[PDB]
Amino acid sequence: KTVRWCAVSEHEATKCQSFRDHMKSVIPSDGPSVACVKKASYLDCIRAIAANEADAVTLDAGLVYDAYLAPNNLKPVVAEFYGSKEDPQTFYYAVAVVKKDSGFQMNQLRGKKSCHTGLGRSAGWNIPIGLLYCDLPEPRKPLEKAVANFFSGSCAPCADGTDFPQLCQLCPGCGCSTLNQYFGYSGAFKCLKDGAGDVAFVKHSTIFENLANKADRDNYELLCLDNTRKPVDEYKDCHLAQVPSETVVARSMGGKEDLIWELLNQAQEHFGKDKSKEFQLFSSPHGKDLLFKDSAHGFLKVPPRMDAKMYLGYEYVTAIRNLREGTCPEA
Ligand SMILES: [Fe+3]
Repeated sequence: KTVRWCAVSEHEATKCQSFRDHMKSVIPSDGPSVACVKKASYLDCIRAIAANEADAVTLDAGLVYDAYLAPNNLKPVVAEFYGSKEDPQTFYYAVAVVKKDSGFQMNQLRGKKSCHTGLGRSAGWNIPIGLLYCDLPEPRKPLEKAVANFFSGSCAPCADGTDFPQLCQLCPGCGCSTLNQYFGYSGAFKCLKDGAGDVAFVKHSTIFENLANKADRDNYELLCLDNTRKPVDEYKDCHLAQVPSETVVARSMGGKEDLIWELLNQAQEHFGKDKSKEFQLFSSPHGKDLLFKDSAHGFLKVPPRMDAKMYLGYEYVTAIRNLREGTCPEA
């Protein structure tokens, strides 16, 4: 009863190893176990699982779309939840963080340098670019090029740096792993902090995860859709959108989902939020959001009938779909 977890590169690899070793000490020998398979990007993890080389990997809802597509055909099986065990949230808010006093508003993002969690991810890409692409007087709608031209240099992890070097200007190569310091929610944040980009498309918990003190966080703001700015504390009324939970995907058939649930259930039971000091499934000295998001507080089993589209919902799938085809209101 072994679940082959897909770690994306070194840090994740290291956490996966500790995840395997610590589970071995709390799970009876006849229980689920963790086998660590290391890959270079989430995409490879998707391909590996589809090829029956790995069994599970956690993906942002946006990337759940990709995993679904044939010949992958993966499905969401266990979702992460946030907030607290006492008030679980299977969603989060996409926010546009900026430094206080940088002056620009949402409508003045053109020519700025942007930091994205990753190409095709909910908060760092789908939401912001979605609300942006069609308003573009410019019909360079094959997205990447249009975005590369809209902003004056960015970091969009997993974007093809060869065709669009503009998209990797802030993080040369657009590394698609935590080895790239500007990867993910917190990487995109560092990109802003360091002053490499003017804005960071991340989530409502991101700043709180990186800045322990209100005084420092006070030097940042959120860009609201009505072209005004709000304090990072007020994301409820200043966020770009509410997006679905990141989730663990598996093969639609022979995915070992049940075994996956067990592993993760028992895992949260022993090393969930604030359970143990010897191991934390939701944090690591090796980095942020390795394997699972630090903001997650546990997991929820996805209903058996749910395929990726039912999970993402009609509007999001349609949006992602139009996004990738540049389908815009009118034509
Ligand atoms: Fe996300």
